[PDB]
Amino acid sequence: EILSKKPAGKVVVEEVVNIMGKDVIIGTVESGMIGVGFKVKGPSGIGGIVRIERNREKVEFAIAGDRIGISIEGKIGKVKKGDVLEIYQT
Ligand SMILES: [Cl-]
Ligand SMILES: [Cl-]
Repeated sequence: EILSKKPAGKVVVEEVVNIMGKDVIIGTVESGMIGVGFKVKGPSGIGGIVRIERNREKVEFAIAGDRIGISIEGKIGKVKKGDVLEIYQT
């Protein structure tokens, strides 16, 4: 469940791949910011950010303009290239 009203950040999806059951999203933070543990509001589900990578490095958070890879726990539904995902700190 998402307990906040406004997103901490938004991510535009560049590529989506499913690998051994987990959704990995490649994309760029469009605004605000995201951190490990934040929640992803998808089309039909809410996911948790479990890991973020930027330039092949593990990072705890990312901000607008960062291009990143994201691992999500939870089934969030069908995400496609071009989707903009809302990310909530709680
Ligand atoms: Cl592209
Ligand atoms: Cl921005």
